[PDB]
Amino acid sequence: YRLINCNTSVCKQACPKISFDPIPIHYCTPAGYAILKCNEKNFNGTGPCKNVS
Amino acid sequence: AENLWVTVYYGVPVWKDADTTLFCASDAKAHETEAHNIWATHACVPTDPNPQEIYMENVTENFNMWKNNMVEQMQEDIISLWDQSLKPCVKLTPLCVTLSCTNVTLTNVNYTNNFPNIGNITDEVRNCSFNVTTEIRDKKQKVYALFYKLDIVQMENKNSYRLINCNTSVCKQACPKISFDPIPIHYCTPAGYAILKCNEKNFNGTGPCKNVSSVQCTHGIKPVVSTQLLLNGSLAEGEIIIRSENLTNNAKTIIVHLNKSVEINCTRPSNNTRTSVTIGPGQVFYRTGDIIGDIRKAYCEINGTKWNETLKQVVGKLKEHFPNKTISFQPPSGGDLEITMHHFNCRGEFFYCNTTQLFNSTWINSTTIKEYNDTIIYLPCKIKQIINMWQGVGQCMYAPPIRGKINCVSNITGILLTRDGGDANATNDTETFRPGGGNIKDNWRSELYKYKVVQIEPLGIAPTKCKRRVV
Amino acid sequence: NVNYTNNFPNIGNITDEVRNCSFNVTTEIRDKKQKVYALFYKLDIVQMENKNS
Amino acid sequence: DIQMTQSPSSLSASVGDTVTITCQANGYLNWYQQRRGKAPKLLIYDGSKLERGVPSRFSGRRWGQEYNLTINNLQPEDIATYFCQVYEFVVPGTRLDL
Amino acid sequence: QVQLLQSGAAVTKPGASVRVSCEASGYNIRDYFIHWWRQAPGQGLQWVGWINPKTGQPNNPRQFQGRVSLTRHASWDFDTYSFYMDLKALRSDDTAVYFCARQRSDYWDFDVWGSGTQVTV
Amino acid sequence: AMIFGFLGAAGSTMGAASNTLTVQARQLLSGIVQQQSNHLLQLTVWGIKQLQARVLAVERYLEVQKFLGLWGCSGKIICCTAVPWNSTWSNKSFEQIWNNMTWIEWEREISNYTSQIYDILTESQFQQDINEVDLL
Amino acid sequence: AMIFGFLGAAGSTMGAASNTLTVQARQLLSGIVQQQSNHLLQLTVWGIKQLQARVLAVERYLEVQKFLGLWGCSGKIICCTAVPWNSTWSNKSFEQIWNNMTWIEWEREISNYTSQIYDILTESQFQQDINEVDLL
Ligand SMILES: *[C@@H]1O[C@H](CO)[C@@H](O[C@@H]2O[C@H](CO)[C@@H](O[C@@H]3O[C@H](CO[C@H]4O[C@H](CO[C@H]5O[C@H](CO)[C@@H](O)[C@H](O)[C@@H]5O)[C@@H](O)[C@H](O[C@H]5O[C@H](CO)[C@@H](O)[C@H](O)[C@@H]5O)[C@@H]4O)[C@@H](O)[C@H](O[C@H]4O[C@H](CO)[C@@H](O)[C@H](O)[C@@H]4O[C@H]4O[C@H](CO)[C@@H](O)[C@H](O)[C@@H]4O[C@H]4O[C@H](CO)[C@@H](O)[C@H](O)[C@@H]4O)[C@@H]3O)[C@H](O)[C@H]2NC(C)=O)[C@H](O)[C@H]1NC(C)=O
Ligand SMILES: *[C@@H]1O[C@H](CO)[C@@H](O[C@@H]2O[C@H](CO)[C@@H](O[C@@H]3O[C@H](CO[C@H]4O[C@H](CO[C@H]5O[C@H](CO)[C@@H](O)[C@H](O)[C@@H]5O)[C@@H](O)[C@H](O[C@H]5O[C@H](CO)[C@@H](O)[C@H](O)[C@@H]5O)[C@@H]4O)[C@@H](O)[C@H](O[C@H]4O[C@H](CO)[C@@H](O)[C@H](O)[C@@H]4O)[C@@H]3O)[C@H](O)[C@H]2NC(C)=O)[C@H](O)[C@H]1NC(C)=O
Ligand SMILES: *[C@@H]1O[C@H](CO)[C@@H](O[C@@H]2O[C@H](CO)[C@@H](O[C@@H]3O[C@H](CO[C@H]4O[C@H](CO[C@H]5O[C@H](CO)[C@@H](O)[C@H](O)[C@@H]5O)[C@@H](O)[C@H](O[C@H]5O[C@H](CO)[C@@H](O)[C@H](O)[C@@H]5O)[C@@H]4O)[C@@H](O)[C@H](O[C@H]4O[C@H](CO)[C@@H](O)[C@H](O)[C@@H]4O)[C@@H]3O)[C@H](O)[C@H]2NC(C)=O)[C@H](O)[C@H]1NC(C)=O
Ligand SMILES: *[C@@H]1O[C@H](CO)[C@@H](O[C@@H]2O[C@H](CO)[C@@H](O[C@@H]3O[C@H](CO[C@H]4O[C@H](CO[C@H]5O[C@H](CO)[C@@H](O)[C@H](O)[C@@H]5O)[C@@H](O)[C@H](O[C@H]5O[C@H](CO)[C@@H](O)[C@H](O)[C@@H]5O)[C@@H]4O)[C@@H](O)[C@H](O[C@H]4O[C@H](CO)[C@@H](O)[C@H](O)[C@@H]4O)[C@@H]3O)[C@H](O)[C@H]2NC(C)=O)[C@H](O)[C@H]1NC(C)=O
Ligand SMILES: *[C@@H]1O[C@H](CO)[C@@H](O[C@@H]2O[C@H](CO)[C@@H](O[C@@H]3O[C@H](CO[C@H]4O[C@H](CO)[C@@H](O)[C@H](O)[C@@H]4O)[C@@H](O)[C@H](O[C@H]4O[C@H](CO)[C@@H](O)[C@H](O)[C@@H]4O)[C@@H]3O)[C@H](O)[C@H]2NC(C)=O)[C@H](O)[C@H]1NC(C)=O
Ligand SMILES: *[C@@H]1O[C@H](CO)[C@@H](O[C@@H]2O[C@H](CO)[C@@H](O)[C@H](O)[C@H]2NC(C)=O)[C@H](O)[C@H]1NC(C)=O
Ligand SMILES: *[C@@H]1O[C@H](CO)[C@@H](O[C@@H]2O[C@H](CO)[C@@H](O)[C@H](O)[C@H]2NC(C)=O)[C@H](O)[C@H]1NC(C)=O
Ligand SMILES: *[C@@H]1O[C@H](CO)[C@@H](O[C@@H]2O[C@H](CO)[C@@H](O)[C@H](O)[C@H]2NC(C)=O)[C@H](O)[C@H]1NC(C)=O
Ligand SMILES: *[C@@H]1O[C@H](CO)[C@@H](O)[C@H](O)[C@H]1NC(C)=O
Ligand SMILES: *[C@@H]1O[C@H](CO)[C@@H](O)[C@H](O)[C@H]1NC(C)=O
Ligand SMILES: *[C@@H]1O[C@H](CO)[C@@H](O)[C@H](O)[C@H]1NC(C)=O
Ligand SMILES: *[C@@H]1O[C@H](CO)[C@@H](O)[C@H](O)[C@H]1NC(C)=O
Ligand SMILES: *[C@@H]1O[C@H](CO)[C@@H](O)[C@H](O)[C@H]1NC(C)=O
Ligand SMILES: *[C@@H]1O[C@H](CO)[C@@H](O)[C@H](O)[C@H]1NC(C)=O
Ligand SMILES: *[C@@H]1O[C@H](CO)[C@@H](O)[C@H](O)[C@H]1NC(C)=O
Ligand SMILES: *[C@@H]1O[C@H](CO)[C@@H](O)[C@H](O)[C@H]1NC(C)=O
Ligand SMILES: *[C@@H]1O[C@H](CO)[C@@H](O)[C@H](O)[C@H]1NC(C)=O
Ligand SMILES: *[C@@H]1O[C@H](CO)[C@@H](O)[C@H](O)[C@H]1NC(C)=O
Repeated sequence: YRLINCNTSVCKQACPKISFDPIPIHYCTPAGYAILKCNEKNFNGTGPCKNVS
Repeated sequence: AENLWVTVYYGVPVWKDADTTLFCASDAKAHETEAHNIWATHACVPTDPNPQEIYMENVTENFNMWKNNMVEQMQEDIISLWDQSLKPCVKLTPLCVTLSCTNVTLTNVNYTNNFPNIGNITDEVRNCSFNVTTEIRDKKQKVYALFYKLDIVQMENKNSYRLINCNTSVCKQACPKISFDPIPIHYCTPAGYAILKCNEKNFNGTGPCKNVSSVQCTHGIKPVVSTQLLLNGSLAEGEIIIRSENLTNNAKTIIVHLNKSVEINCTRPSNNTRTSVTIGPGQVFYRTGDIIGDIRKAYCEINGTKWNETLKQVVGKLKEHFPNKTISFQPPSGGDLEITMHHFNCRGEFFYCNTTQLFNSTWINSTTIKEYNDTIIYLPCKIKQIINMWQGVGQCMYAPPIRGKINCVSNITGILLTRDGGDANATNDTETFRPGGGNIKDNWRSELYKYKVVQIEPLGIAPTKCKRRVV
Repeated sequence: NVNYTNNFPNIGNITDEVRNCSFNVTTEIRDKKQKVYALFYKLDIVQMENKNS
Repeated sequence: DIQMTQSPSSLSASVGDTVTITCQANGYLNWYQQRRGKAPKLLIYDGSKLERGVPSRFSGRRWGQEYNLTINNLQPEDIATYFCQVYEFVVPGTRLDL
Repeated sequence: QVQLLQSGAAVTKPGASVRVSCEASGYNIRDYFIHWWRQAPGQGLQWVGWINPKTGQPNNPRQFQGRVSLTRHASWDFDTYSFYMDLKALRSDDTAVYFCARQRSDYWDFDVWGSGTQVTV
Repeated sequence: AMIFGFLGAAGSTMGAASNTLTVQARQLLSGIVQQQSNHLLQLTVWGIKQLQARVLAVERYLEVQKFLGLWGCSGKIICCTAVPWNSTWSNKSFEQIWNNMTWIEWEREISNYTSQIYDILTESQFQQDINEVDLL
Repeated sequence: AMIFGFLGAAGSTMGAASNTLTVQARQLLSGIVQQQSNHLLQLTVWGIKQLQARVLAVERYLEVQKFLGLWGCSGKIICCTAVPWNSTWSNKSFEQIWNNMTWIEWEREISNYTSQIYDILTESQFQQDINEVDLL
């Protein structure tokens, strides 16, 4: 047999101390920019949102 | 008088000589091709649709190339871009093994397919077989490839060869999606700096320029790389200019700049096939499996009459700086292959053309006009795959073969010459100039000779009669 | 050599502080091996087994 | 096209004297001294600048198409042949003796 | 320091060839031209030519055309260089001492010279 | 009379060049360097040269603005001061400056005293604020 | 009376320290960090530290200039305001402040009300502009 990856690319072994737990991330803007949030409960992807914050 | 007070003026038109960081700007039309060009990558900001060039009338500025920092900056960027584009590519360490090469055998008829009878690639390539590693480390396979004799050096035990680079450095294989096409680059300044431009038609490198104008970005500059002749450049406006740091010092290269372009037409008539083997996990090596169909040496076509004229006007300008001496041109006296042969690029195939018919003549006095009819000059050229263009400074590269036939048509805009010294024999009314010299920096002094970076000083102090009103 | 201590101090000599070691390395060609030698300080080499190795 | 000529071929300056040797040159000029069958060494380059290492005894100056090499406080070890050099043109020089 | 080690003297016959070697070790060799000088016995120096160490491009007068061949060999890491000079056809006139010199700046300042190699026929 | 471009009046005398101050002042911080820039894209060879061009364009603007604030000339194209002219920096008369000299020629003439003048200008504005606090 | 260096009057009372304001103010943006810095040279260990030092110097300068603009004190060393002093931030008399305290001691005493005072100063300047638009 052989490992599957050996004809596509080399693979690195994840370092033992590295943790895969997803912890929350907040994406924040610089000063002079802002983020608008749509507060409509039943809002599909597109169109005007009348409850912006 | 007593009525004069210090007044502060903002926005004054004053500048000083300065050095700064110039960023890139390229046209969008050449963009959005997804060809991943080496030089003017996606990082360049879009160029200004409406560039502004302001003529400053009563202004005389001292320009000095050979001391321009725009040239040194462009050298760092050109080398830096070359190295990073090759970083993700595939190393060719497994190919430093023993090669057992033999004469190539081919099957075709192809009776020269055309007028030129330079020769055929047989006796210019070798059929070499060697052992590499399959994707599995502990399995070895025997493969073959066609290598140019310039890329292999025999070590001992005749019929046993090796790649030239294997005792100097490891060479990466140019990634297939990378494009070598030089597209123009505009060098721009940050706000608070400016570029002065000399608009004199007949202006040598140094001295006052009486027709300065102000710009914000240089015109599109191609990073085209060549050794003996500048190609695809910008023609002179007034007439042929002979520019040299000191024409007396023979250690300094002479840059000739043409006002009339001369076409050079280079083609690779052969028909190579690109085949790939696997030399390791995720590593694939592209090689010339076979050359079937047309087999002929690569060549370049020059119109004979045009070169005579372009070589005749130049000696006219040379005779001004060397009044009572006869001018003759001779082929280079030695050096590396990049110096003794015209090196350039075409669709990723790197050529080395002889150019001895172009630079073998003597112009004694021009006593009488000599007339001859039109002829085409055919310059034999060689192809190389192991590429070291930065004088052993950058990363070595291996150029995979290009499928099919190759043709390139480019302009000749200048010549780099090197006068040779002497005491008694050289003073016998004769001056020999040989092509090539200098370095790749001179390939860009010919473009950035008219520019100068300055810093703006918008704060001015003057005496006026206006006094600040105290409360 | 002779070099009769060349000076007042008589601390000793490097002999018994270095070893003469020989090994196989690769030449510029990967599939060719050459035998070379070098002098190493005893602090830089640790014995593994099979004395004199 | 470099024109140069060293008029003094040889001279017999005594010990402790100051002697000047003149060389005309249409370009950059450098000064070398060479012992009997030895490698010349650089004393003055450009006609006025002192090399790092030569004592302050040696000095030269320029005016027009003429340069001077001056050796004040001559020493018995300052006997050699002196060159005025342009890019690739060199004259035989001048020899010192007591 | 900076040093240009030469080779020993050589004795040859008319019509033979010679190989004078100069070795530079203690600086950035690639950034300075190396010139070769010829000094016949009882005469002044003569200029043979310069070689560009970066590219190996030589330059010789009309007198030494087709006879002198200046070449250089560079170490793997460019720490040290070897500069060679070859004379193809020799006569009695070629008896001299050959120096390798290191041009320093645009003044053509040869601050460093080799010891000298006595070539006789 | 026609409007000039950037530095189009560099060769004209002061009397005529001072009518085009807003042309040079309007281009001190804004340029194409602040565009979107069409293997981290901001660590490439020109990803860095653009970043250091943006910081350079800002320090050049703030360097001039720092002095305007100290001298009390913020928000003015031409600002008058209370510092008498010292006839050691230059003793030329009105016609010998505003009708015979260019801004480049003049700034070189007084180049030795700009630093001294800058300190005097700053100190003068300080006295005005001192004299105002203990006056109201 | 002698001229002081940078922060040379940190230990003197306010009445004597306020005569050296231009010494500290003249060194806020300008320094040797903007030199030419004598393997990408701008990515080395000490090429990055110089870069972020240049950005640090700018932000510190703009952090003070932001307030001067809001309060209407642009281009002033000492700027008088229309905000009455509130005897809850501090009730010390003239002699207990300008003849008995250093600027460090004082700014620590009112440290709890600096944020409150900053908001009032901005609001005061806003009212002046409102009262001017509907007065002319
Ligand atoms: C001085 O200046 C002069 C003038 O500027 C320079 O001369 C010019 O140089 C440029 C570039 O070197 C030339 O452009 C190239 O032209 C060739 C040939 O075009 C002909 O063939 C096209 C079809 O190609 C197919 O057949 C040929 C055989 O004929 C075969 O060899 C080839 O592999 C392919 O199989 C025809 O389409 C074309 O007709 C028309 O095509 C366009 C419409 O489609 C039309 O707009 C054109 O005007 C033309 O009229 C013509 O008959 C092109 O093949 C080549 O195309 C490459 O580059 C462009 C971008 O420029 C890109 O969009 C293409 O996709 C292609 O890119 C491939 O190669 C790149 C490496 O070079 C690589 O990076 C790309 O990713 C891509 O490779 C990928 O795909 C291929 C399969 O396509 C795959 O095999 C790869 O593995 C990879 O996955 C250029 O357009 C000029 O022709 C030439 N002008 C003159 C007058 O000579 C001169 O070089 C300068 N000198 C110096 C020293 O600087
Ligand atoms: C390639 O490299 C070569 C080699 O470096 C270089 O050659 C230089 O060429 C320039 C221009 O051709 C030369 O500059 C000129 O020098 C002239 C001579 O200068 C010397 O003599 C001065 C006095 O001469 C007067 O008196 C004599 C008799 O005594 C009389 O014959 C003369 O005609 C003349 O009337 C002397 O003052 C001068 O000393 C100055 O310079 C030195 C060194 O620079 C300095 O150390 C001194 O302190 C002093 O400043 C020197 O000894 C000179 O006449 C000529 O002057 C013209 O220009 C000035 C403005 O600069 C005008 O005011 C004047 O009226 C003249 O019009 C000019 O200065 C230079 O000397 C050459 N260098 C060498 C080493 O030979 C090439 O230029 C290079 N080529 C390129 C393209 O770069
Ligand atoms: C590059 O450098 C050059 C040279 O350094 C520089 O050229 C100067 O440009 C300035 C422009 O700013 C010129 O100054 C202007 O000159 C105008 C013409 O003046 C002459 O003509 C006057 C009468 O003309 C009237 O009538 C004729 C018909 O006869 C008609 O065609 C005209 O249009 C016009 O209606 C005349 O009175 C005047 O005399 C003045 O000058 C002399 C000598 O200098 C002096 O002795 C007098 O006492 C008198 O002052 C002259 O003969 C002129 O109209 C114009 O005036 C307007 O502007 C001034 C600004 O203060 C106002 O006060 C005035 O009321 C007008 O509105 C102005 O004076 C100057 O003459 C040029 N210099 C030369 C040598 O040609 C370029 O500008 C530079 N360019 C750059 C890009 O840097
Ligand atoms: C470190 O800390 C120390 C201590 O905290 C600090 O020392 C203080 O420094 C300040 C300087 O700013 C001193 O204040 C000055 O004091 C000067 C001297 O005042 C005394 O002498 C006066 C008479 O002197 C005259 O006559 C004599 C001959 O007799 C002659 O030599 C003198 O040169 C001078 O001509 C006298 O009138 C004065 O009395 C005052 O003070 C007492 C008590 O404080 C008070 O009761 C009085 O009512 C009167 O106010 C005192 O006895 C003084 O000349 C000087 O005045 C000038 O400046 C003021 C500023 O407002 C002007 O109004 C005035 O017109 C003058 O131009 C000023 O007052 C202070 O005395 C020091 N404190 C101590 C304890 O020594 C250091 O500065 C600190 N250093 C740093 C770097 O932080
Ligand atoms: C990496 O590998 C390359 C290739 O192997 C090395 O470059 C070669 O190095 C060898 C060893 O120095 C050179 O061998 C020399 O050959 C000379 C004759 O060849 C000349 O003529 C041929 C004609 O085709 C040319 O191609 C060639 O370039 C030469 O110009 C010899 O003369 C040299 O000296 C020997 O002979 C003379 C007598 O002639 C004796 O007096 C000497 O003592 C000596 O025995 C020398 O043998 C070879 O020329 C080099 N080739 C190239 C293309 O450079 C690199 O040096 C190597 N790099 C590293 C870091 O190891
Ligand atoms: C280069 O040499 C190789 C041998 O290593 C040739 O490959 C063989 O050629 C023979 C002759 O036609 C065939 O019978 C074999 O099938 C080929 N493959 C192998 C693995 O032996 C190759 O043809 C040669 N190429 C050229 C252009 O001469
Ligand atoms: C290119 O420059 C050359 C000069 O180097 C020009 O040739 C000159 O042309 C004029 C006009 O016919 C003649 O009077 C001169 O005698 C020519 N000079 C020489 C040295 O022959 C040529 O005309 C220019 N060409 C273009 C297109 O501008
Ligand atoms: C460059 O040279 C090639 C060949 O030397 C030229 O190709 C010829 O083009 C004509 C069309 O005008 C054809 O009829 C020929 O058959 C082509 N020759 C070959 C060998 O294919 C090409 O035209 C030249 N380029 C320029 C711009 O003139
Ligand atoms: C979202 O819902 C509204 C309300 O029905 C509708 O008009 C709109 O088309 C919807 N948009 C999409 C993208 O479905
Ligand atoms: C350029 O040309 C001018 C005009 O002849 C001349 O004075 C100057 O010396 C030249 N400069 C150079 C570097 O050749
Ligand atoms: C050239 O090589 C290709 C690839 O092997 C082949 O298909 C073609 O027939 C050959 N001849 C010509 C004229 O293209
Ligand atoms: C002119 O061109 C012909 C070939 O077309 C060439 O033989 C001749 O040498 C050229 N003229 C001169 C003066 O060399
Ligand atoms: C060339 O030399 C002759 C004398 O042989 C002379 O008359 C002529 O002026 C010289 N040419 C120039 C351009 O000086
Ligand atoms: C060509 O060059 C050779 C030397 O390389 C020279 O002897 C000859 O005169 C030149 N001209 C011709 C027509 O061969
Ligand atoms: C040039 O003309 C001559 C006639 O004298 C002729 O013999 C020759 O073949 C012609 N050559 C060319 C290239 O036209
Ligand atoms: C330089 O030497 C000449 C030789 O004649 C002499 O006349 C001149 O005075 C010397 N220059 C000096 C001493 O400055
Ligand atoms: C003018 O400046 C000089 C120093 O440049 C100074 O000595 C002189 O006192 C100043 N004039 C006045 C009136 O202050
Ligand atoms: C003074 O400040 C306190 C809070 O710090 C506030 O409650 C009080 O109202 C202020 N004084 C006046 C007169 O507004």
